[PDB]
Amino acid sequence: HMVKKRVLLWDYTNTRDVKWAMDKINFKGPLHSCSNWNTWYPDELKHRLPFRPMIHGKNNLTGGEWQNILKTNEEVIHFFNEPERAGISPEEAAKIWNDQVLALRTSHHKRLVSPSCASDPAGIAWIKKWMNLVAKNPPDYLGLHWYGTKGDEMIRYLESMHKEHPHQPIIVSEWASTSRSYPDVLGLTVQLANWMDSTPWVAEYALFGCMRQMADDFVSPEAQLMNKDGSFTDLMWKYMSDQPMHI
Ligand SMILES: OC[C@H]1O[C@@H](O[C@@H]2[C@@H](O)[C@H](O[C@@H]3[C@@H](O)[C@H](O)O[C@H](CO)[C@H]3O)O[C@H](CO)[C@H]2O)[C@H](O)[C@@H](O)[C@@H]1O
Ligand SMILES: OC[C@H]1O[C@@H](O[C@@H]2[C@@H](O)[C@H](O)O[C@H](CO)[C@H]2O)[C@H](O)[C@@H](O)[C@@H]1O
Repeated sequence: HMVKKRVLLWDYTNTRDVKWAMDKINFKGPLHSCSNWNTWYPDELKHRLPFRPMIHGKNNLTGGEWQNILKTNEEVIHFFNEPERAGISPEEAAKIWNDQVLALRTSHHKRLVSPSCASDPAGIAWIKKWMNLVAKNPPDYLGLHWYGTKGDEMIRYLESMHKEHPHQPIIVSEWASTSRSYPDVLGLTVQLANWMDSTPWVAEYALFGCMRQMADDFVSPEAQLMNKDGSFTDLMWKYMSDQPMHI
């Protein structure tokens, strides 16, 4: 049976500039859901996959941003994106969770993803502290990011975080190879897709790079899932079409 755990990360620049690109997505392959780092829904999706709204940061707790979260028909909602790098302490995020976000479960019966921190000591320590602070009202999923060049190290990290936090499944809300060598990008992507596909405690995983411009200097141009014209790279085709993935 077709294993369907792959998330379509749909950056708002796609919605802003190249809506039409969504209609070129393959929906008959292992794509299973969609997120866009925002509270609001990408209309061009036309409900062809479940959407996970995100409470990205403190700017998304009030006004029309919070109204989008309160009114959504979608089942799963992400909390803060890399809060350890936006000056949000574990204690401050635990308070906002109890006072405001938890109601989305107790009252609106949504499932909640923990904040997704970076795979560095600062991030590992942040999520360790926050999960302890809200242990009496834990999240439904543990949200993880991972960027690097060695697939064996991402596997060891997921296995490591699953042992440290064994009470819920893991969502990899962002991951990618940062290698500038395309064979090493393709090799890691294929390895981790197939490994996570056959690992029950990984609910879903979200490959980064489906946008026209480079996000920053950190991510690899060889790992891009969209060309500058808005067409899809061969890596994107394989991601959304092939199960198992192959090089
Ligand atoms: O700051 C730029 C960029 O950083 C991203 O986080 C990275 C981590 O992905 C990276 O992870 C390392 C792995 O690549 C490596 O294989 O293993 C080590 C541990 O042995 C990991 O730490 O670590 C660096 C810190 O040196 C982080 O910068 C963020 O997710 C991203 O948002 C940001 O753009
Ligand atoms: O096989 C998993 C690992 O793949 C590595 O890339 C390989 C390259 O080093 C080599 O040159 O080519 C093969 C395919 O011909 C690649 O698979 C990645 O660099 C690793 O991160 C990954 O774990």
